[PDB]
Amino acid sequence: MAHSPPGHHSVTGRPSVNGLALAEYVIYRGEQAYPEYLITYQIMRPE
Amino acid sequence: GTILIDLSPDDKEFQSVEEEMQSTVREHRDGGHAGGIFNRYNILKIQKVCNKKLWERYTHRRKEVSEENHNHANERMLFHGSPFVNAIIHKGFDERHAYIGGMFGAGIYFAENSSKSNQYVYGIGGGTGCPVHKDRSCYICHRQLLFCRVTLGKSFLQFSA
Ligand SMILES: O=c1[nH]c(-c2ccc(N3CCCCC3)cc2)nc2ccccc12
Ligand SMILES: [Zn+2]
Repeated sequence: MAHSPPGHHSVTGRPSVNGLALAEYVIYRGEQAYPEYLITYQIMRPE
Repeated sequence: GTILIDLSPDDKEFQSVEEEMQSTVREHRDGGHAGGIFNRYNILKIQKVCNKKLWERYTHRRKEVSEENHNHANERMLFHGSPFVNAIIHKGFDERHAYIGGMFGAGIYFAENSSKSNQYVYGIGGGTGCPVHKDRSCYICHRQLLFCRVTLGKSFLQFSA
């Protein structure tokens, strides 16, 4: 893995074009996330 | 050391996780190429992931980050989709789970939009889709996402397309 930018612990990807998109985030240390919930699902075919 | 505890659909905890999953679906600029064509999910199961060693590893790092950032971990709940979700729940996140070719460099990626993480369930760009039907828009096969506690600390803001 790469390093976080100096003086930072993560990167936030802010959308600058698609007004409806929410943010995405990047961490560079596996210890900075805990997998709290496992969700099992299907995508649904639109009617 | 991981155990999985089923949540009842009557549990407020199940319901708040389902609502975050459903309410953060959006349309994608690929028209559904990577993740499939859908507006909502059929939630089949929500399990709590319990591993004391992995939790202590998380909270140890969280304290380090908080102490470097005026006692503020900047903790979020975020989605992660990956073909290696089974490995993650047993062994934790590490460099093997990084997206080397990601827009913000080789790190581990998380999304506010559940549908963004859904694009990665079968690999980068949806890979070749589900293992059984080779369909990135498969409506039959069971998919899995993680809803994760993530420490951001001081986060570098990247404005991007
Ligand atoms: O949930 C996400 N997963 C992934 C993701 C990307 C790549 C991978 N791998 C796992 C290790 C093998 C090579 C690629 C696993 C997960 N990328 C995202 C990018 C943006 C927003 C969300 C995600
Ligand atoms: Zn399938």
